[PDB]
Amino acid sequence: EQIVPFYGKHQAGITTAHQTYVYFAALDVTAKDKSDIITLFRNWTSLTQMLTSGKKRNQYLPPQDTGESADLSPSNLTVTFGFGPGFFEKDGKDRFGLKSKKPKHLAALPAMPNDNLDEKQGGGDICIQVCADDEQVAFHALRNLLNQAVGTCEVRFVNKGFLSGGKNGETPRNLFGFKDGTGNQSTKDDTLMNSIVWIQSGEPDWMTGGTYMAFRKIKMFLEVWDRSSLKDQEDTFGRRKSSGAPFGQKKETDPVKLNQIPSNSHVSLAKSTGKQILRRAFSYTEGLDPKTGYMDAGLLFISFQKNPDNQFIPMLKALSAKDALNEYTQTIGSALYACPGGCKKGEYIAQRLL
Amino acid sequence: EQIVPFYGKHQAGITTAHQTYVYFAALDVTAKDKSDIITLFRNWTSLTQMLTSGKRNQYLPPQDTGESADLSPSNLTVTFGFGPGFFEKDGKDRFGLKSKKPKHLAALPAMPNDNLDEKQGGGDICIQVCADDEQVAFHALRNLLNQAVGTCEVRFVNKGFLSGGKNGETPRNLFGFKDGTGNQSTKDDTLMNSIVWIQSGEPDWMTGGTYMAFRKIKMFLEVWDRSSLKDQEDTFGRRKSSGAPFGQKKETDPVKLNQIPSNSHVSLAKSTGKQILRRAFSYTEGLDPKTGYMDAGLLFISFQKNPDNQFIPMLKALSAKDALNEYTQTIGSALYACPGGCKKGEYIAQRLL
Ligand code: HEM
Ligand code: HEM
Repeated sequence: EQIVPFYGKHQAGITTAHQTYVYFAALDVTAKDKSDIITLFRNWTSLTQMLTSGKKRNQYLPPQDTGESADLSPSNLTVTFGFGPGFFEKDGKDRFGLKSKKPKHLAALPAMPNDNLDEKQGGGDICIQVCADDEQVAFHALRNLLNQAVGTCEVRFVNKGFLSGGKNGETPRNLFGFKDGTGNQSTKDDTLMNSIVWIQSGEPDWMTGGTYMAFRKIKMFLEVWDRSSLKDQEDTFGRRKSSGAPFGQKKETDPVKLNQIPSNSHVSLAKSTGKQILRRAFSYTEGLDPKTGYMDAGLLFISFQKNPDNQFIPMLKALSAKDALNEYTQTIGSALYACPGGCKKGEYIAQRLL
Repeated sequence: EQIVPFYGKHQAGITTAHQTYVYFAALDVTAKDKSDIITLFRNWTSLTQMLTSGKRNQYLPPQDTGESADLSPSNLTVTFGFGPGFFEKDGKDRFGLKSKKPKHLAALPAMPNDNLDEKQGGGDICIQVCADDEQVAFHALRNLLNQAVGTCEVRFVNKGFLSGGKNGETPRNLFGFKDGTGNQSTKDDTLMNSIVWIQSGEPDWMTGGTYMAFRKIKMFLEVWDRSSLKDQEDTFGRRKSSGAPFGQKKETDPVKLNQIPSNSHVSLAKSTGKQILRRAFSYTEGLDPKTGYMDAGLLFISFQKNPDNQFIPMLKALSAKDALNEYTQTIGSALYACPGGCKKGEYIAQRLL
């Protein structure tokens, strides 16, 4: 029962229970003909469906499967696809006749204070989010999906993350030791998810049942953070580190009292925007940082909103300019993708290409 | 019941059951006084014992970074070793330990198909953090590395994974082959004492210890995935799906050497007549600049009581004629001497006194 359904009204991996491991990849389409892209997505639909279920010769041919996931369980594997702005208009030229179908809010995220964006660390035409409760299962799924795109796409970047939840179900803690996700509404609340995440109208029909996905690769200066006092740490966020409770409250789930937390507190500024998003982030570590000599670690920030201009960008502007966490963080990758709606069993992903 | 004992006759993490995740780090000692190193090892012993088992001033930084608070120890083990530079660095013996150097501790010989990065191998101290949860393991490494600031400088930090079968099958590496069939059973004390554990002939601090070989081997996943199934099985000498040697039925059947290729990986290794305890992990590190492909490979880690007799012969054989050379390139190399176990009232490598 470790299988997450692939076909559905929405794509899996958004309101799906947060897995432990993620591989996050972005592709740039190198094919000139649109029919190559339809071929891509057709084989991706077939492969993803095989990978997300338990579906398991000519010795002179390559094996159709790389093989490292053979004895493993699906471990709640989900794969989520999205389109960046470059898929519809690249350098002003709309190369596949899709400019008339561009999502209404799909564009590069605005530059923000404290940005240190690496251009090849964000963007892309296609993004693939592979989530699973086992890293080998997840890398295996991404590896075999990327192999299908050779000749059609060029891999732009590949990110890799983790986020462990509590043994008794406690909110998972990020690399600063604070629980991450209390502020999210319940993914089992259909009304709120339809109000925060899922699109019903106002978009091209392929976005119905879809959403927007924001990606920010945020470096976390662990060495500076670990020298900061516990009180300094609790004051940057506005919650007690151990319990995850707001200031002046008892438990994690008590409501936030804004007049009880600092003005430049992370939670204060975000909740003060009046907007909500669905945060589904993962932590990352990447060895040492050259010239820095410290652990290169941080957060792969991923959130889903039906209107990023109303829900995400106001929060980004607020946090970018005034935020105690900026003292310990620097965003180095940025991207916004449009996720199509779900895939019915007889169709292929994003079948608006026809 | 997810706890691996830290105190013992040997260090944990060598013959201990292979966990899923590893963080592998190497440090260079920047401290000039040997007593700063003794302090470091004491606090490392104290912290490690708290970390590997289950375990107040808001104005001070937290003594624990906290991200593992709600997690199980998940068989966390931490294993320590010393590189050659700890005993003699640039001709200088910096801590009066040259008279205590292990007999077989030295940099590994340069090999054909080597492409070594100097800062991807070597080091004076190595720390191996293994656990069945990556967050648990990184947390253990993070807080151990925090205690070394001002005493050591971190040389490199590697990060790996290796998942075993849902029903206990041998874990498969990123080439899809079962990896570990050839190791003796780590529950055979007689075999482990003959392959891994040191009994005599070494300084007393190595009694119950071993040597640890580290080879960071890049795996050209893109070349391998385009190769025929015949190329893949012929490079190893075992069937990919079953893990069986050629002309044999099951994975654990003995290898028939006259039925696998001469330059086969299993042929060359088995032909040395030597054995080691292989405890490796797979790694992935994003894309490779200039290559544009997945940067992945194997963190080769193995334990031998005599690297000059057991490991170096196998390296020479494989370096020259291994069919795996077509899909792999070693980019990091290191050999560490791991001290023996730690009794409850002592600290790691207490021979420093
Ligand atoms: C390294 C980067 C970040 C870290 C470590 C971090 C951590 C946290 C923590 C500990 C909380 C409080 C617990 C919770 O509500 O889950 C929180 C809340 C929140 N964060 Fe972040 N966060 C980061 C980046 C961001 C970014 C980039 C955004 C938006 C652009 C964002 C939006 C929010 C929101 C909306 C909340 C909930 C506010 C509420 O309670 O109503 N976070 N974050
Ligand atoms: C990317 C690098 C490597 C890969 C993918 C790899 C993989 C494998 C595989 C699939 C086997 C057969 C199953 C088994 O016996 O466990 C094997 C056997 C073995 N390999 Fe490796 N290996 C690599 C590097 C090395 C290195 C660097 C050494 C030694 C310097 C080594 C020594 C051995 C030994 C001793 C055996 C068992 C021989 C026997 O069957 O008696 N391997 N390896």
